[PDB]
Amino acid sequence: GKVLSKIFGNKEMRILMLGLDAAGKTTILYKLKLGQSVTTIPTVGFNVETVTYKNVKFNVWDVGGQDKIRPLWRHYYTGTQGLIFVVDCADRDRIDEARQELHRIINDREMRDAIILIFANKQDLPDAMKPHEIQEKLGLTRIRDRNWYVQPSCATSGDGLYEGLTWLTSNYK
Ligand SMILES: Nc1nc2c(ncn2[C@@H]2O[C@H](COP(=O)(O)OP(=O)(O)O)[C@@H](O)[C@H]2O)c(=O)[nH]1
Ligand SMILES: [N+]
Repeated sequence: GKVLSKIFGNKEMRILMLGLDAAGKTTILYKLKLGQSVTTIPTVGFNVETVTYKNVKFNVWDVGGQDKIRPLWRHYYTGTQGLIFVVDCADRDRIDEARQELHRIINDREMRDAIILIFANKQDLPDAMKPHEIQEKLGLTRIRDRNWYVQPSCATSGDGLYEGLTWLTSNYK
């Protein structure tokens, strides 16, 4: 509200918020009070949520699906200026799949200039990977071509969310 109003203002931005299922995307939106959305289903089993806030638009969907739906993802790339990629830091077994999904998205032709915010989510859970190991595990340390940042978060209690969004808004072009 007053916080979102100060961070976003009347700024115009097109943002994707992606991550594997269970990473914490729905919780992040509920915590920011972005309770309403519009669902589109471009093919059975592929659900997209779109949230508008003033001159901001988010598109949100789970990655990690069937390979055959990957062509449909690029319908959402044109004009996208910010990618928010949400990672469950307690799920050590799927970090390599999250790495491969991320690099698949940012290597698309139409995604060459989006900056990358990582939410390193679920920092409160037993033996969650820390921001600095997430940097290495997601292969970010080797990305020299663009600006990126890893924000530790606990989406259930709201920690790190406003800090992450302040990075994104201050760095987007
Ligand atoms: N402990 C903990 N659980 C979280 C956190 N964020 C999300 N969750 C839980 O993880 C599950 C998946 O979250 P959800 O928002 O549905 O993920 P989505 O599938 O990406 O939308 C739910 O049970 C959330 O409450 C967090 O930071 N800490
Ligand atoms: N979700």
